[PDB]
Amino acid sequence: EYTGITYISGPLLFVENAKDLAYGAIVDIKDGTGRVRGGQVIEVSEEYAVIQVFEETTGLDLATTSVSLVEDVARLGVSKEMLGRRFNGIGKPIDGLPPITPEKRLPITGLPLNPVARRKPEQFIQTGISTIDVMNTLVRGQKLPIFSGSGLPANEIAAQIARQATVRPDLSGEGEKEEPFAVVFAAMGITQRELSYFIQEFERTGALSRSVLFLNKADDPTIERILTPRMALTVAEYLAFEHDYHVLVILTDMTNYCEALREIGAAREEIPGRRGYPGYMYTDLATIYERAGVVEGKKGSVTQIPILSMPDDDRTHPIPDLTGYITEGQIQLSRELHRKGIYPPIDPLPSLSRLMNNGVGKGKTREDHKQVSDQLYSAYANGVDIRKLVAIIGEDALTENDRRYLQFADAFERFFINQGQQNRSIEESLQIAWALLSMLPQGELKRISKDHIGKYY
Amino acid sequence: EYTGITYISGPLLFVENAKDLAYGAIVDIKDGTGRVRGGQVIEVSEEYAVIQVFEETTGLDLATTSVSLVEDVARLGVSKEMLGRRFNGIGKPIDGLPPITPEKRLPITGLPLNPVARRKPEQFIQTGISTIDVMNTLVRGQKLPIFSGSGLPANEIAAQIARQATVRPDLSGEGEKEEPFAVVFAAMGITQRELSYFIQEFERTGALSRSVLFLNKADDPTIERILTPRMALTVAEYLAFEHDYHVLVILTDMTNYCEALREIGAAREEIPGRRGYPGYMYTDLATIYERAGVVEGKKGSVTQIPILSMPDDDRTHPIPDLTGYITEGQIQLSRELHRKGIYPPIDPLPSLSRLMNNGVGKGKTREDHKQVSDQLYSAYANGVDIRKLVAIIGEDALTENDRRYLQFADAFERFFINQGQQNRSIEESLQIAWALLSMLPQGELKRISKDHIGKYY
Amino acid sequence: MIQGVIQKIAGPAVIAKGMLGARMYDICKVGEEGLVGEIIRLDGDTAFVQVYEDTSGLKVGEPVVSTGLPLAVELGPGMLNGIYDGIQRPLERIREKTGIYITRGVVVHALDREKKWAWTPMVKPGDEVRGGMVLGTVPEFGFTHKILVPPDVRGRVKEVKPAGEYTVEEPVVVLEDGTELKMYHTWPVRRARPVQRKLDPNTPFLTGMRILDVLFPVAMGGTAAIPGPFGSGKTVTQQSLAKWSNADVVVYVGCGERGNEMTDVLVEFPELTDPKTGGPLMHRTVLIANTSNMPVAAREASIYVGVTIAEYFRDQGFSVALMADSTSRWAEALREISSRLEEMPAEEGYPPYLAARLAAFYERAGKVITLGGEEGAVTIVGAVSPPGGDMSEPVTQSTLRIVGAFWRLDASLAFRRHFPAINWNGSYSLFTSALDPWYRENVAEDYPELRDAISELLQREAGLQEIVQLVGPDALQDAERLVIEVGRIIREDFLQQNAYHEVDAYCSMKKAYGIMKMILAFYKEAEAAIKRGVSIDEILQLPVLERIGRARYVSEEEFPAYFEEAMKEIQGAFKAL
Repeated sequence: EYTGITYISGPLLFVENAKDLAYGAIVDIKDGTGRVRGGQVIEVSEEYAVIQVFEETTGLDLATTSVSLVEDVARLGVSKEMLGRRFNGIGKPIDGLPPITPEKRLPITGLPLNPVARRKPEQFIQTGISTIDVMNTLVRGQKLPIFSGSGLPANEIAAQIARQATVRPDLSGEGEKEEPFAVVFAAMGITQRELSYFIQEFERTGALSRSVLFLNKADDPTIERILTPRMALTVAEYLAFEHDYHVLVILTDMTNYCEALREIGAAREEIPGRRGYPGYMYTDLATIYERAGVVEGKKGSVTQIPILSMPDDDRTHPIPDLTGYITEGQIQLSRELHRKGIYPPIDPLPSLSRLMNNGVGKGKTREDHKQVSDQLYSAYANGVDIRKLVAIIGEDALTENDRRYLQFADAFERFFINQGQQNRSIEESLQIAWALLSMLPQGELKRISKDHIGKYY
Repeated sequence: EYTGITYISGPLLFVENAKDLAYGAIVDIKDGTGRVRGGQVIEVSEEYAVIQVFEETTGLDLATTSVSLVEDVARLGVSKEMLGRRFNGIGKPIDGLPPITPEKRLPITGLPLNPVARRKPEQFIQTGISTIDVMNTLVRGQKLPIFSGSGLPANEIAAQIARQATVRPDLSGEGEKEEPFAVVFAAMGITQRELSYFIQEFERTGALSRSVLFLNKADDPTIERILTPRMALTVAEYLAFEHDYHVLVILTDMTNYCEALREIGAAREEIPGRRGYPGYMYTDLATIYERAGVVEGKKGSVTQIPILSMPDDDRTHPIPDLTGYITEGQIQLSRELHRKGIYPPIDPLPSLSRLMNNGVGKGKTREDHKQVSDQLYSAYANGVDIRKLVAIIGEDALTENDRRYLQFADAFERFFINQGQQNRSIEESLQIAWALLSMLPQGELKRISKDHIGKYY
Repeated sequence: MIQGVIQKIAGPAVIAKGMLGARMYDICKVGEEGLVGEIIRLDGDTAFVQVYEDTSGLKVGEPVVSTGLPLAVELGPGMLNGIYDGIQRPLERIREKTGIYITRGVVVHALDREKKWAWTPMVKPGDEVRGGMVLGTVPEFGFTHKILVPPDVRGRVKEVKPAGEYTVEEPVVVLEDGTELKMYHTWPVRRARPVQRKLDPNTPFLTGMRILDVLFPVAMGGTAAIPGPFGSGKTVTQQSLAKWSNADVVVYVGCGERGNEMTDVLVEFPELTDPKTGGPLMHRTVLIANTSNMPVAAREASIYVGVTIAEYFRDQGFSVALMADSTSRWAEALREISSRLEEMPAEEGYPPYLAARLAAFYERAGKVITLGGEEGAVTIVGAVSPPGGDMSEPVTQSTLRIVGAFWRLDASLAFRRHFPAINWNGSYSLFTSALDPWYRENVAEDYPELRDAISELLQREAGLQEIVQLVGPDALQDAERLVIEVGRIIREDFLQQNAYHEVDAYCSMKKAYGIMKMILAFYKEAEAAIKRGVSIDEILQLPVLERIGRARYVSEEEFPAYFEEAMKEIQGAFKAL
């Protein structure tokens, strides 16, 4: 215990000596204005240990202060009735109804994952927005960032896929007792618009019977934004591996993560500027995207599905750049088709799907799933390509081996990309994909050969 | 004494026993050279202070460190005999009249204009020019910056308009006895030629027995740079509000003002700003400009015209940004124009004055003025589109309308924009506009009504 | 309570010891001059003090008398129709004690306490109060204002005066259980009143400008922005907004505003006329605006003030209409203060704590249901005023996601005298999605159906004008003509308006709704005209077009009868040909 303080400050402050303060310990501080705070004890000194201030500088005095150790490190309960319930907020969750009993109290720091305790994917996620899960092949063995960008909404898209993920015994690879209707959402910081949007979405999706959504509530202090990710996570790591279930962490915008994070880096005098946003970013993120693999010797996983927007419709900013590097490849949506009406607009022109033939096969999804993967990609690609070089030399440059690739981009357009919010099975997608692969002469195709031609028309 | 001398590197000084000293003070320093020097006392403490010597730093010794207290309070005369003198710098004998006349020992900053004691523009001034008084009315207490370039002489195009400017509120029903022509000028960091070329204009024809100069040479210390304005600032208050006179403050070269400032702040522990120029600029720059705007019941008020330099009028450093929030409008300079010797060079669409019809009305600057002012904007701007294109559109397509719009331009820059150093009034500067438009048909006149045409053509 | 002595004077910031066991935020008298200051972050037995005003001859070691109690915002009668500043002091009592130009060491109160304000009670002796709903009201001539006692202040009330005019300082009530109050109540500056549920806007948007609210609904409790520099045609929106718009109260606020342009507004403020109040707008308008002819820390203190006071009104079931002008410029101050500290700029030339207080500003403002169960709305219009229009400045690329709507006006669109001048390809409102339920529910059934549909006009007209109808529309297809035939009605009816004529600028749901409606029913008949080969000479000369035009020159009175005749006229003028 330590009475007296010698620095009143907003992000970090002086606590004389130390002899039992752990790293990342929970302390309780009565401010003497009748208020109480906590924090982590990250950095411990026999000179001045500095403690994580959990709220603004106002409402502090030296008339009455005490620092008192509550626990060694951070810890919190994980109920087995956590699934099928929304637990908004953190510490004491205010989801506006009573909190669920902390049945197993374990650490919420993170539990690491051995790199030799991993195994190659074998699960597919059948989600109702065809276009992605066909070409990009949404599997749990990839963690591709979905980039919304400016004037493209991050919410609508995330909102969509919520109820629209479904489970089959073997059109999804694994079983439907190996995949529940449960999912987990972890906020990297929600904002005004982001919250005022998901209000209606809870009562419609079923955040009382199939979804867990930890939030920051958009109005809790900054340091909360570096707490909820990894807290949200660890919870799910338990019921996933040890209890056996597949859950997907559907993240939200990492912009507000940087936001909060940065203020610590200029009040400790670290490297908080890589190109205007932290140079220390990735170090803390090691843990988030470490469990986003596939376990070996247990069944069920955890996969981070980053969903993050960009401060500009150019990537000169560290926001999407440092994320690219960290993680693997990209999936995007852009605004090419959004200006015209298409919804959901999906442009995977500069995309990279790392895996697309692993975690699916033939008979794990469908036969022609493995073949029609790369096909659509370059068929469509070379559609948009024409419209480039026509206009360069007068207003035409097209051939008869162009008129077919041309219309393969119309055929892919409003027929396939546009769909409303209407659930589509992997069957309904690939089946009819082959009648749109009847706009170019079949038999000898770029990636397909005669082995699915005469079977799927 | 006043010893405790540490870091005397360049015109810095620390001294202990600054418990007798104040912020905002100025003191005599003694030494054995026989030089008696000032310099303001900043960043003070019971021990260490920061003094920045009036002239150089060569003479400071360890023997004599004593300080004869001049005055902790800031002393500044309010003058009333300064309405027809000449001074360079702080206030030194050029014409052999004494620096200032005491009434009070008012501080340098007493704090700017109270906003509820400020009224709307309702009068105008006339600077003897056409385009910047017809097309864009320079009103009452207007703050209008003149963004000039580099490699161009700012200074000459300034004082050029000195003698031309004699006000004309004739048309409203007020004299130039209730609107006197008072030029109060404060530059800094001006060249040896230019500093003599200024006084030349004045002494030419009678206008130096109704105006005061102040102009701190580029060889007068960077400490004196700053205070130069503040002096005549505080005197000015007492000129135009309390004598009912009307002053026109014309500053020149802001780059020097801002360079010198930086050195001062960098020792008070204030970090410099974007593209090295200080960020504590804002406050200090405000205080000079905000003694502009009319005042309730007091007819006389100061009109502000600051002039500053930029490499090509680019907005990629603080000097324009800052300025451009408190001040209204911008009036940039054209390379084409100044080459051809069309003075003053004012651009087409790039130039605009934010207020131009709320200080003038109909019959106060003439009634037809209203729609004439928005003719010559759209009418000039059209010739600038073929002021070089007459052989880039070949002789294989050439039309009557646009051809006539080349001839419009040549006569518009010759006669309208430039008018030599010959004086003009509202009524003579209006004549020019009509005459030139007379070549043009009624069908190319569209921004002026038939009513106004039925007055003058 | 406390007394200290100055240690350092680093420009406008001060460092002073002798202040230990202090309470954060104080009225504070720096020296004997009496420069207004605030005790902030202490360290050891000394502290950092941010002193709003300048110095000019303050000695080191002088006496510093300070309150030793937290400064809170004071709220009571005289808030409505009183001139104030962002420091929570009345601007008029300053003018009266400083004359033409501000003087140092002049401090004033925090409320209009020298005036004897009307009173009538709403509680009676020996009854308990409920916080966050009522206490008793002030009937002000200008606008009604319910002075209520904040939440969690329970316990019996004793001696409640009846009707009469009573000064702020004099009691009109007292509490039986102690902690007797007068008419002035104190709330901590950055503490926000808690809520019973989050809510979502569903109150229809009308600002008195066609395209402005009818295409882009953002509703009450939305958060907007108007980019580019303020002035040069942008003033149109700001002024007209509070005149027409459905809000009960208006709050105006500056933080680095212009010179002459910041005064044109104040002076023309009472001559702007509200129809509910039927005279002076200034009656239901609260002023707390700050310009750079006010102290250093003026602009840095600005936000929180205004934010709080808005929540007061919210609580009484009154919608407020806040205008957080010059957001960009707010930070000027913050930066200056933070230089002199360890909290140095580290982002992109501005604080990284910029990010926190910009965000939070919007997260405290919306439609919600307070603890007393009354609902208000705390709509913000975001004049940012960046120097280029750039996104690589902090202020913009942060707001951009946080606040979901951007309302760009173009200079060209403005200059022809057809208002609003809103450039559509450069405006957006991500709000519209979630409001489409609540729009059709309360307003009109086919209301959404009109907006989304009709917008296609501008889209096929934008790329049509360019250089494709260079050769006249008569040398183009009859399907590409059709676009300018409808084009007339959209540009002379549904986008033309005057801020000079008050019989057309007063608009509401029912008027705007029929206008957009007719242009659907005229496209349905235009396109049936070209399918029958009806000439484009006689359709452009129909009485039908004129019948729209006369119904934008009446506010909403003659509108119902003109819709009876006008609708059916379309019907029998394509059937008369």
